[PDB]
Amino acid sequence: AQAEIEAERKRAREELRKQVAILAVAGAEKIIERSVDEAANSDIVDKLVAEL
Amino acid sequence: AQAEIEAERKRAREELRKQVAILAVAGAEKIIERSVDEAANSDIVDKLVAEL
Amino acid sequence: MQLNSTEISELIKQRIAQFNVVSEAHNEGTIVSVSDGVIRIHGLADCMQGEMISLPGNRYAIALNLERDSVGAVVMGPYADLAEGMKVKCTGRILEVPVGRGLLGRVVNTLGAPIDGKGPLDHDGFSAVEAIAPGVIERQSVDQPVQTGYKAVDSMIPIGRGQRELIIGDRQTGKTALAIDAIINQRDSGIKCIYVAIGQKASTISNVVRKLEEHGALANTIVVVATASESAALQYLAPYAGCAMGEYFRDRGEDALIIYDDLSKQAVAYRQISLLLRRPPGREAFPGDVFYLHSRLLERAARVNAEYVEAFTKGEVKGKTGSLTALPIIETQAGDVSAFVPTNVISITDGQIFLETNLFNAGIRPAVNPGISVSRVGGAAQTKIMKKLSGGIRTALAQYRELAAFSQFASDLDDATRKQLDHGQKVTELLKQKQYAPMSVAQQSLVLFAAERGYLADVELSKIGSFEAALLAYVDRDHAPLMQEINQTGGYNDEIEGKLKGILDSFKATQSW
Amino acid sequence: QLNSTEISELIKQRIAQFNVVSEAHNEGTIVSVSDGVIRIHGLADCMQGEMISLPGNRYAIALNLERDSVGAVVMGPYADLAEGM
Amino acid sequence: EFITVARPYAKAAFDFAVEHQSVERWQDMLAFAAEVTKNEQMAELLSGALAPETLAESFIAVAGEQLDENGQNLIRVMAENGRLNALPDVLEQFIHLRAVSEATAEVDVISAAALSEQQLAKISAAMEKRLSRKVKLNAKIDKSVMAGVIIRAGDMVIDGSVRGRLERLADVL
Amino acid sequence: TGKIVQVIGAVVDVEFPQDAVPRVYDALEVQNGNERLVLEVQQQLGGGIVRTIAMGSSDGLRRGLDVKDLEHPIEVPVGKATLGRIMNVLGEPVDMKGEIGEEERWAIHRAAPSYEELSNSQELLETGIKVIDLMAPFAKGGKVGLFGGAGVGKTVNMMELIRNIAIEHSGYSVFAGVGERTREGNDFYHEMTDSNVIDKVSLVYGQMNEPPGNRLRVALTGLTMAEKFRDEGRDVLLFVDNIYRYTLAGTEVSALLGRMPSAVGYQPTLAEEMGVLQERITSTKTGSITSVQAVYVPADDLTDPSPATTFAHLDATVVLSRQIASLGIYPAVDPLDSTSRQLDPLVVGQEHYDTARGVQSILQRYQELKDIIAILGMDELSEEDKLVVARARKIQRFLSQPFFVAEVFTGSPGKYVSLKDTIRGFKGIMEGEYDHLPEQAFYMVGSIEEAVEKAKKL
Amino acid sequence: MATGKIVQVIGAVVDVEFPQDAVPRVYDALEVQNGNERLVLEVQQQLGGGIVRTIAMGSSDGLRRGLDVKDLEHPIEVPVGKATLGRIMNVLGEPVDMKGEIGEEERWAIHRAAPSYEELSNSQELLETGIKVIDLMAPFAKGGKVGLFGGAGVGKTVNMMELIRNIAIEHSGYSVFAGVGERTREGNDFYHEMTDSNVIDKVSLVYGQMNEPPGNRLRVALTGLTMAEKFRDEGRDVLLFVDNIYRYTLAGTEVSALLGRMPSAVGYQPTLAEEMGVLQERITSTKTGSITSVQAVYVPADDLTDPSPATTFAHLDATVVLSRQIASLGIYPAVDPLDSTSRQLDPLVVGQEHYDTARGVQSILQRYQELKDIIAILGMDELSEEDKLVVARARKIQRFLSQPFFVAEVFTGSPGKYVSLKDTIRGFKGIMEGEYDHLPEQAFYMVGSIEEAVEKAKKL
Ligand SMILES: Nc1ncnc2c1ncn2[C@@H]1O[C@H](COP(=O)(O)OP(=O)(O)OP(=O)(O)O)[C@@H](O)[C@H]1O
Ligand SMILES: Nc1ncnc2c1ncn2[C@@H]1O[C@H](COP(=O)(O)OP(=O)(O)O)[C@@H](O)[C@H]1O
Ligand SMILES: Nc1ncnc2c1ncn2[C@@H]1O[C@H](COP(=O)(O)OP(=O)(O)O)[C@@H](O)[C@H]1O
Ligand SMILES: [Mg+2]
Ligand SMILES: [Mg+2]
Repeated sequence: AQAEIEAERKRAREELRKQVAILAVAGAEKIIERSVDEAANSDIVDKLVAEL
Repeated sequence: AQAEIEAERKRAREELRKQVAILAVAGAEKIIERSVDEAANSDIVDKLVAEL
Repeated sequence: MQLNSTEISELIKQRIAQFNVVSEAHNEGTIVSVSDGVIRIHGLADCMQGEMISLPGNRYAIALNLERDSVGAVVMGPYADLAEGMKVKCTGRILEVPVGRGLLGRVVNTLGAPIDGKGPLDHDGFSAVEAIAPGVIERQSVDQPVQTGYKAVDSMIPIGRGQRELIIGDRQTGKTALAIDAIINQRDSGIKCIYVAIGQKASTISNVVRKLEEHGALANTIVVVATASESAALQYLAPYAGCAMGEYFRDRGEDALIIYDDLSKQAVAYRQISLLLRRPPGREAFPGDVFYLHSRLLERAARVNAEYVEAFTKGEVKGKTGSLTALPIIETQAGDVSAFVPTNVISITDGQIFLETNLFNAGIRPAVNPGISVSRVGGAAQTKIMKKLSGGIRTALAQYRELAAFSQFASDLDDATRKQLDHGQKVTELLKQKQYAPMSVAQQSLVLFAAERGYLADVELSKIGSFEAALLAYVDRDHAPLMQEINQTGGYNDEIEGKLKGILDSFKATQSW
Repeated sequence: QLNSTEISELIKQRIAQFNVVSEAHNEGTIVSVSDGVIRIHGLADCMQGEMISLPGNRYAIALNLERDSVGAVVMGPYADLAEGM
Repeated sequence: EFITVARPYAKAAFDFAVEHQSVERWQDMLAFAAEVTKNEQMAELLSGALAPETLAESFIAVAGEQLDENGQNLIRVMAENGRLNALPDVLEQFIHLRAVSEATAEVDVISAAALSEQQLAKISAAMEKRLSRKVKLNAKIDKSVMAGVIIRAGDMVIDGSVRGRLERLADVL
Repeated sequence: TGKIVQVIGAVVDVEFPQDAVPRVYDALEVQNGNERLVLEVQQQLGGGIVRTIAMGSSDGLRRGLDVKDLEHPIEVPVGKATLGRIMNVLGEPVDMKGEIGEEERWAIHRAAPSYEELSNSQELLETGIKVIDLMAPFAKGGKVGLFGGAGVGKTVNMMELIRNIAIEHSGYSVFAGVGERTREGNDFYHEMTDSNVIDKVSLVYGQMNEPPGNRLRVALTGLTMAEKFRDEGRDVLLFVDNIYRYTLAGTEVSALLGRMPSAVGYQPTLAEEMGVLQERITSTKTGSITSVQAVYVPADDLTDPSPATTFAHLDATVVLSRQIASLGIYPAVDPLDSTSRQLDPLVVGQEHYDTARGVQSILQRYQELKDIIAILGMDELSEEDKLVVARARKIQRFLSQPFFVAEVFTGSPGKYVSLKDTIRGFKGIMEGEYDHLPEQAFYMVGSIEEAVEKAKKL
Repeated sequence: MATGKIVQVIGAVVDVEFPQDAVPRVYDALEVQNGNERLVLEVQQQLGGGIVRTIAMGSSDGLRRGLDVKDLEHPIEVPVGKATLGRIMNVLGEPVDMKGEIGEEERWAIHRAAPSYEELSNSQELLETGIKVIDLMAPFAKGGKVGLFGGAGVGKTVNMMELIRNIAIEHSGYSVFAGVGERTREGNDFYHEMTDSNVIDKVSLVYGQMNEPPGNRLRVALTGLTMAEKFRDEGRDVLLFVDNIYRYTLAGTEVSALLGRMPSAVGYQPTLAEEMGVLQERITSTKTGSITSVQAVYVPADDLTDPSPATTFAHLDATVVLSRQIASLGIYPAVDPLDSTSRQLDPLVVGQEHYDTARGVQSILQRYQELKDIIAILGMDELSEEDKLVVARARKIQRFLSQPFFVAEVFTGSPGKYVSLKDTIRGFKGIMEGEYDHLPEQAFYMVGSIEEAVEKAKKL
């Protein structure tokens, strides 16, 4: 089970890298109600992607 | 042994949630500081003084 | 499988939704002093005594003094990184703890934060840590039994739902063993359990949790832990957190069992917090209110009548009576049951189980010393069968054990005292029991039957243990219906007495042992 | 740092005139009452061991003659007394 | 620290200043006394064990700015009690009792950038309703906060900054 | 009209205008949120400040709250209307029945009756307990006190005295629970209600859960009802559940009231706080109070300042010891320390007195031999010291007795032994007319005939 | 740039006043120029007004008021790792031998939190020391604390050297020796007795002795413990010796009195149990490695109820008692089997065979202890022959607990032996159950395993 879980962890992480960038935007647009564009952040979201 | 396996799964899921959770706020802060401006700042101060 | 990243993401997604950004006003102060875990705050003109003050980081302090121009508070955590000048925010909350049945199976800090790795709690709101127990008119006399696994205490020292029973003895005498065996035995009897560890070594707590999980009980327990390296304000406030988590069940018409691992170390941590505040000490340097400390804690382990449960729960629960049973543990230096803190607690609980080191070194385990140990609620808490078979057995042993003092040299009346000795001695050899091996009231009852009806006067002191093992295997094979009946009821009658005598004559006749 | 019966209106009296006239060294006013001990302000001519006379027919024994205070013990029920007498 | 031993003296000085409608003169007199307490040489004399009625007279000598009756009497009382070092706090609590008496307050407004002077007008109009007091404002700038504003009025604060929103979101998770 | 300015634990400081400062022991009031908190002032500090003790939970009090000055002390319902009902320290009803229909209310702080009004009585009171009314007989209208460590029998003995004196007594009775278990208060309330004597007993309860102010003033609240019944011309029973808690609650608060500690951390006013209470629990020419008080002694130390100062205020003092209970000898009374003002040849007759002193002499002679027996064994005693020892052990056994309120523990039925029937048994044991019986023939029996009858079964 | 100024000096306590916003945090280090040498102060408290109260890690003579004080932003930090083996250091991690600098690359702060609840090892191993008496009668838990209650003249330090040797050779662990408040004379000759036995390159020494100001004697144990933590992080199994834990308590009592805090139970500091726990809770077996500890304990007034022994025994697992007697009889190591105890002796942890073997030899010896009482008063031939067998087996058991150390060769000549646990269980089962009755008792003395006892009987 331990080796199974260590594989599952990568399987999950490599998908959650798609969700980090969505949550990072939704959280800001909740904090700053002037809803924001993706374009100006397209590079920042990429380092958020990478570092996970 | 079969309950130790489940405890390991819960613990791994929690650590993954923790990582995504803190990356979310770090990303939101960077997006915010890269996208805040006077037009929105004035609107935030207007909002809060309208209910101050 | 269950690493469903989709769920992990929607989880946070909901929080981003159910989050309110609107401004909110709060009251602020400044840290003016820091020393040995005590804080002095200037400002907070709106703080209230007993409040939680929120510090930088995710940390809290408890307001103890509202002086004329400053607030005195103790830090609930590592205090070293605080510094004069930091701002603190007054939360409008009196000291609170998460409560609910969703805590079952979690290992938790005294503030309710989960210290195991398994993520945040599911909990039914918060409860106040300092409360006043139900009044005199709300109680009900303790009636129902609480079964440990042990012949010695289930026969001599019965415990009832709603009782408080001090476990006291010297160090390394089996106190923790005798407590977590009681916790383990509730695995199936519908009593939720709570284990509070104050000032214990962290390795000991990890081993206790591992043994609780080994025997399946961990899914039914809450573990509240404040280790030896924790602040003195977390050790001192832990048992109140545990009691706050048990009162949740008590008040909803359910049953709980709570164990305070050391209330000597809680007293020592309170003595520390008190002397650091310059408060004059009394006997043995303990504060004046070291009695009130344990009194207002243990007085919450109660049983409450159905009207209190109805009124508390706004009429949702009818006709049930809740209870909270406490087993505080106290450590006595050199067998001295007459020191300021052991006596303060003997004066609060409804009895005590006294574990004697002389008996424990002589292989007699559990080392229940009769004569010093008693249950103040008495037999009212036992099952009908156990009440019948036991009789005054404990005073019989309490006599035999002093008779062994004078008979040590010589004896007159030297047959009746001879048979008295032989009987008491075989019974003591019969009461000793191995750790982690609980036995149901059916097994204890038929063993006490064998002991009382003279059915063991044949076999040697050397044979007792295998005799009992074979008897409990014989009746496991044959008479499982009668066991299923005595375990289901108080189960005493002349019919059952006959069935037991028949089992006994037959086993002794044809069985191996 | 703690006060010694320096209190608002007594201080204000001195603000008005520091060298208060020697109006009466014969009398004073109770400023404290607790556990059968009273602190008296004034009584510049009190002597140690002297009997001090209170309202009613009651007495006190001046035992502490300090810098701006007399500590005296009431010889009877004290709870009736009150500041300002 | 003399926060506690200053309260009686500030209260007495204020209750006296009111009876004589001289609050402003008393405030300036206290402000001068609390300054002479800070001089390098006088702070040396205040620590050494001189007799009170000698220390008080040497202190009086250094001030012709005190109305000879009522300010010097205050100095003499505080000297008799050994509390001349408390004057810097007597001044603060005198100002506080005054601000209370005249129903006045002073609000700090902290922001990532200076405000548009219409926001300030509405802020003052709002606070003069949150508080009965006529409110001054002291706008201050701090680029740690990055949007919104902090309003601090006494020990009350309204944490309107986005910095606060971020730190308060982080701890929900 | 006043403001709170400090809150230290249980004591609160309040500031009032200079002309309105409350008097000592007047009661104030504060709205502690959705609650009403009563404060009783203890000291008039200077400058309009006043220092008070909270009669309730102090948690949740802010500074600057507004407190209202009630201009009268704490006042409790009293008289016939308070009979069969449970009350707070504040005189509020704590059972779920309606209001107390009292006609009159009394302040709980009162002066003791004059020396002129006291009365003295030689009239002996009989109890079913061998050891008590042999070694320490007590009289109608006098004080009794049970001294003991933790868990030696001073509550069971008081319930037996209640059973043996209070049911067979016509006048009213009062029971004050001062800092003891609420379980026992509920048990006692239901025993009384189920035996239909509850309509003759008034109950005040300030148990150990409550904050210090309640435990501090509940004993005075009970004395006030006992005093009302006394002054009506009746004669009363007053049972106090543990009077030690009344001084312990004072020790807990003393340092916060700003008073220097005394010998073992006790308040400096210990003896006065204790005397001012116990001087008003007395019988008088207009009516009499008979009282039994349990007195906890901490750490079994009979020389601790609190028991030491309590001893002087009692007529009969019964001293319970752990070293006797551990032998299973109940009631665990120590007959070489129990004593009574009533044990005189003039009061109890020459035979009772002479038997009591003979018992004491034998038991003390036995104490003197316990060290030589410990070192050199019993065979080194002279032929008659062995006789002294055997009779001493027989007497030790015979002072044991079964109680009706201990059936729950031992199953054996209770016994009631009349005085005439016990001085005869002890005269017998001492004179030598029962040497044949074994020691265990005397353990846990009633009259002596039960011992000679028990010997037949060994 | 320095910012503080000394404002008070009273004995070892120094107060310094900083700018109102730059106040040091607790346990932060400061330094001042005490004339021609610098001095390090450790913050203990923050008083109001920017003042901070400290304790001097050195002699405070010559300190003026108004000296400038420099605020180092971090606690006392010491050098750690392989670089510190065979060196001697004081509290501040400065080389105190003359061999020059310490070539470490990493420095750690001595104040740290104990391992969290989920870092602790979810197992319970045993530490095979290779000594017969210890591994039979008082086994060590890996990551446990061991008391060592011997007096003087019995070989405590040669036992320590033997453990240091075995855990380095037969395992791959290093050792750390922390000298808390004991004689300098003993430290010099421990250094030499180790250097001339070639173990000095396997132990890291740190010393704060009786001549040191209180702060040094207080924090030296934490210095040693943090070096042992650095070794643990490498995955090794480490052994930490404390020269006297009682003096670690007494240094804290002195410091507490200096800070003016109210005294407690028998005069001790109010924070006795927490000061003890925050040390004893850092030496545990972790998922990566483990620190075992052997601590010499002195019991005041021979009272095991005194607060200091009572607090220490709450943490000890094993307990070995050395006895002058067992040494007089010529048996080394001079461990007493009847008072030595370990709470690892349970069937549920150590096994049933080892448990009942230890209990066997215990009962045999504690009967022999009184058969030899009879023999003294009534002579040998008074005994039943059921007893003349017990005496002859007890004498052989008593001999077989001796052992030759690799460190004792300089005395005994005989080569040192490392005896596995299995061998000891075999040997004592044998001797107890009457096997080997046919060979004389001196065939067991100082032999090693039993397979060597048979040979020594062959060539006898
Ligand atoms: N019924 C029993 N039979 C055999 N051994 C027992 C029994 N109960 C306890 N023990 C043993 O007693 C030892 C100590 O027990 P335990 O740790 O529960 O006591 P304790 O009082 O909690 O000790 P401490 O005070 O150090 O926590 C354990 O090693 C255990 O093996
Ligand atoms: N007469 C008695 N017979 C038998 N047991 C008794 C008797 N009196 C006291 N005991 C025992 O002593 C225990 C202590 O109870 P209690 O009298 O309530 O102590 P305390 O005086 O502290 O309340 C009782 O629960 C019972 O076990
Ligand atoms: N294992 C051993 N083999 C031989 N001799 C030993 C052994 N252990 C101790 N001794 C003897 O006992 C002495 C003890 O001296 P030392 O180690 O300095 O003891 P302590 O540290 O208690 O003063 C040794 O020098 C040696 O003479
Ligand atoms: Mg334990
Ligand atoms: Mg009692």
